[PDB]
Amino acid sequence: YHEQFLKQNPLAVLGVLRDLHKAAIPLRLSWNGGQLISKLLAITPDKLVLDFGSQAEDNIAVLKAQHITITAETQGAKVEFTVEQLQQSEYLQLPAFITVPPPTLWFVLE
Repeated sequence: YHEQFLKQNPLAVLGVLRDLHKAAIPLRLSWNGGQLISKLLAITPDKLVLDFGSQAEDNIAVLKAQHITITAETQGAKVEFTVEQLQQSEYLQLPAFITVPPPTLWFVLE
């Protein structure tokens, strides 16, 4: 993507994630081997909580992947960032992924 759409400092990155959480649009988690549909359930300055996919084998694959690309788009605007690790946690009595904010984020307003 054009470098125009790059968010680099942690305040700007978190600001986009806050908007993404409130918009509550679907996310796509992609790794070397597959993809699944998720959602940003919760956000703090230190953590992201992501919904499990519907297929258990996808969630297991995503828990051992070493890089995960997260995408979300609506009305011509796309969010894209990569995290290095997801772990399994709990949220509202269901399993969930936990990760941490990326150091950079793409907010592509093409």
